[PDB]
Amino acid sequence: RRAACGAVLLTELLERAAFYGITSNLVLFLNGAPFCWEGAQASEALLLFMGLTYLGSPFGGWLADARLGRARAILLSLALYLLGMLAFPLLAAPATRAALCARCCSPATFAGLVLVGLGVATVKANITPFGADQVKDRGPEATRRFFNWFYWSINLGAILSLGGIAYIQQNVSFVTGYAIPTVCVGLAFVVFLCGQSVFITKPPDGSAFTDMFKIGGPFTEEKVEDVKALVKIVPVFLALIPYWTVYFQMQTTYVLQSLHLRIPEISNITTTPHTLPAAWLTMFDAVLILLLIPLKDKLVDPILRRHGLLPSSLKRIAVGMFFVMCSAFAAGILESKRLNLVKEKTINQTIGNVVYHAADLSLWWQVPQYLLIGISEIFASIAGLEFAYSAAPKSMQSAIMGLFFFFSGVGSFVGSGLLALVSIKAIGWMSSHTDFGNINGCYLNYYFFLLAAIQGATLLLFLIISVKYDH
Amino acid sequence: QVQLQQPGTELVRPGASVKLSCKASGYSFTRYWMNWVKQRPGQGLEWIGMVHPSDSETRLNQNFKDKATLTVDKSSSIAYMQLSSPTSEDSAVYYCARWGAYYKYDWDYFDSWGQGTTLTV
Amino acid sequence: DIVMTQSQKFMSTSVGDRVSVTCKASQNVGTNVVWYQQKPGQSPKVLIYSASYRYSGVPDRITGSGSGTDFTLTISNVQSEDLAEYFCQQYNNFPYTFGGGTNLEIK
Repeated sequence: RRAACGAVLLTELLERAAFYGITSNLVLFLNGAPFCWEGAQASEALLLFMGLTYLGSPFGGWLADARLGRARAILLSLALYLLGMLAFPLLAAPATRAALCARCCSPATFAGLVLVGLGVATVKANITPFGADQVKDRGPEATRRFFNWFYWSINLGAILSLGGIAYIQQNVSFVTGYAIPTVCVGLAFVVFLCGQSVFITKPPDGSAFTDMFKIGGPFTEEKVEDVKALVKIVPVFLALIPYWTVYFQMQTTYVLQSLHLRIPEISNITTTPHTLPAAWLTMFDAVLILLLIPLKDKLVDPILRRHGLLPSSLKRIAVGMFFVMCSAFAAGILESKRLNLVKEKTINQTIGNVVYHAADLSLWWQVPQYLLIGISEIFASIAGLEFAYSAAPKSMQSAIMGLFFFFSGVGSFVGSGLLALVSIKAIGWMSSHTDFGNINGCYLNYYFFLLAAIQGATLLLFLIISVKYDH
Repeated sequence: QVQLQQPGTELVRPGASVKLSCKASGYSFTRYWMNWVKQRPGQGLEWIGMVHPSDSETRLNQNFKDKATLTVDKSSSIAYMQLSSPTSEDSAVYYCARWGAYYKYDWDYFDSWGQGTTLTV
Repeated sequence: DIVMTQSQKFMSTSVGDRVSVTCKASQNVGTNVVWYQQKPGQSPKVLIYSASYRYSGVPDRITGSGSGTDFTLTISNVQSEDLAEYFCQQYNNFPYTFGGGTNLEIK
């Protein structure tokens, strides 16, 4: 059906818009007055919120696969999402802040962050297998097409969020900049409630985990084959962890390098009365993916299916890993050229309210290093979801998807730890980032080459593991 | 030892062309932005253009467009600023400030200034 | 064009007293304000960058504070040397705009 497959895409779009409207300007929301949070306290709060969104995903999937069902768990998680989102407009508005109020407004904002984190975790764990279930009966090709358009909806929600919500948050107001994500969560909940009349709902199977927890025999063939498939999908999820570290380090270091390239400032919208948000620099990957997914689904996918190339999702993940390694190499080359450039010519450009010291190198020189990563998310990301759905046992698809997102979060935190590791004085690749705040003295080229080497090793290991998985 | 030598009095006639000079010495000339500031006798400072003496990329002030023209002679390590047709309100003390900010150093202040050339018309 | 208003043109202070010159930016400049000290018949000398820091050689009595719209340069141990016009410059947006200038009138 197209009504259910449109309702799922729309509610995922709204959920992603709300999530990116929260994360994009959360640190600066707490740092700025009247919250007056410390320099690292807001970053710690954001890190805790993201870690919650990643850690609650397997439990959010277990809740939908054992107790509530996939359809009802998304409704409950969106209700919790909206309840936790309501704190941010309430806190930002000074008329309603008195009711709510590691700082003066710590409890209300931390309760909101916890609720939004749990809501994001459960929605992410449950809505993509629930979305796939609508066209599951039409074959694996229909599931792949739905995952293409699901990632397109995710990235369109990211585009709308980081473009409008972030701009309104920074240059208009934080009351009407944070009210729109709450309205987005409300609209997602309303859309899901309306589409419940057309959704295909699989009843929960509470005992399905119990057998998996326990291990002719005492158990049926299906309940032991579920464990046999889980113990085969766990190594593949583990092998994707370094890919997650590399990719989540791209998502940060590419923005860091963007800020230190000559961003073409707009004299109309981003002129002196307003500011250029730093989320617009994170928006480039989603901008490219918006144009790449329709090309993949309408042109690349039919050709690859006609000629039979890359039928398995693991091979697609492998080619995505290769493309993200190529993106790391291109970023390293561009950063070497940039660090050569910023020795005799450094310009000042203001992003938000921070005066970064860029080189005389156009920001669009990140197009070759972003297009490649975009292609990576065309292959490595979307197919990952497919492998998290196709290879999951029929009774614990939400749990396996939540575990896939939890391992994505484990990779993200391992990448944060690796960035902190290369920041030590012993290595010093990114050590000169806190004294002055610019990567002009930081060896980000060496870090990008390290990410490329890590991704090459990960691609080799993943080729081995994918060959073993398909025998 | 960063010295931005300035000539001093620059008496001229209205409608002429004025080329204030600033000899930058004691430092690598072609790595820091050389800005020009104008202080009227009874007003505050007015930042009027910057030039990077490596590409001569002049980021002029909009109020001082078509008035000021920032040039650089890299051979003699001098920064010139030319006023075209200076009227009676162009008489002021023009400082040639440096801008202390470059590779790895986010200092972001005017650092070393010139003695200021007192343009009188 | 951030009109960087220093509403108090003249501050009268005494030796050993404390004077806090103020500077209200037109927009949210951020920690992007430099305080200069133009002594009589001299070019301005950078006193405090980033609105809270201290240039090398500042006698540490001249502290800086503020962020966003409002900034403040406080001298808590005014000597006879601090007889100068204090200029509040923003480098957050182009063109760079200075304050109207505040000069200490030591009495």
